[PDB]
Amino acid sequence: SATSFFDFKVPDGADNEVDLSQYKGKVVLVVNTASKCGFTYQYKNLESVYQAIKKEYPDDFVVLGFPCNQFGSQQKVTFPVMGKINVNGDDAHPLYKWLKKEKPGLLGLERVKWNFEKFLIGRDGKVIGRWASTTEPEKIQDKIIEAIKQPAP
Amino acid sequence: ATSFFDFKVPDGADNEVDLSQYKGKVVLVVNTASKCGFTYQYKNLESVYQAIKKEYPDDFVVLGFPCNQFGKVTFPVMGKINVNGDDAHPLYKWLKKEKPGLLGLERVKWNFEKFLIGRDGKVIGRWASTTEPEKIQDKIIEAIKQPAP
Repeated sequence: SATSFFDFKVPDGADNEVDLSQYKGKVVLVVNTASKCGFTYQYKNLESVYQAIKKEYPDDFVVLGFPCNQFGSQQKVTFPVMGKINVNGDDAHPLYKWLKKEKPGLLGLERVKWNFEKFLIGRDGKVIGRWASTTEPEKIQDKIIEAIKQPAP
Repeated sequence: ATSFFDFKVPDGADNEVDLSQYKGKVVLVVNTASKCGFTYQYKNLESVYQAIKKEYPDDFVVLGFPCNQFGKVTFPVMGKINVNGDDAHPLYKWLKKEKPGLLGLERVKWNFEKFLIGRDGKVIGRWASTTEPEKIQDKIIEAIKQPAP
């Protein structure tokens, strides 16, 4: 809908508002992280893909983690981790309402199923990829690097 | 003791399958849809299977049992069986009374109810069709770190 990812604003951890246009023209991987601890091997893998591509392409690529408490039933990272948000429901942060419409999940299902679904933002700000929690960040790596070799508009 | 691993079941070609061939492994049992057009649940399950499969290759088996009583993956799919009634396969008669449903109700209510078997062959968990496979990974990986009897 002619909107671009870099049109959005989000809260960082300190509940201060971050403007996503500060990342304009970069490749962004958006991931909803667990509010609760105990997912060390997925933080490790996302920290690992982020160190890798940081070496090859410094400043080309940012990972934004967004904590989410919505996936629980009744591990150090260096990429920016943001304020806590809802990814689902009518209360979902406007950013995630856009991400979900722009790139529906499997069979068109728009809801995020679990923690650690990933969206890939190209330099132009369109969603170029969505991967389930079961996909390993290392399989996005070649899609990231293709987004990086692409010029911004 | 009667263990999950004592049972035989029919495979797709209705050959005898002995569950003993999986003895000492962690097994998730899911009654699958008969008719076509339930693709969300198959791909979702396969997706959790390929995951655990890469973390712990060979520890974890998903077993799908088609069932017509209600209304492409890599894990084994078995012969068609009845899950409820007097006509239920012995394995589901067993699984049901071992791990009853929400308020003691033992029948399977819809497609894709999931039973988790520990390395000791006893049922450690039961989830209905409303629960996502991604929510089960915790209890599967916990059972995999557990040693067999």
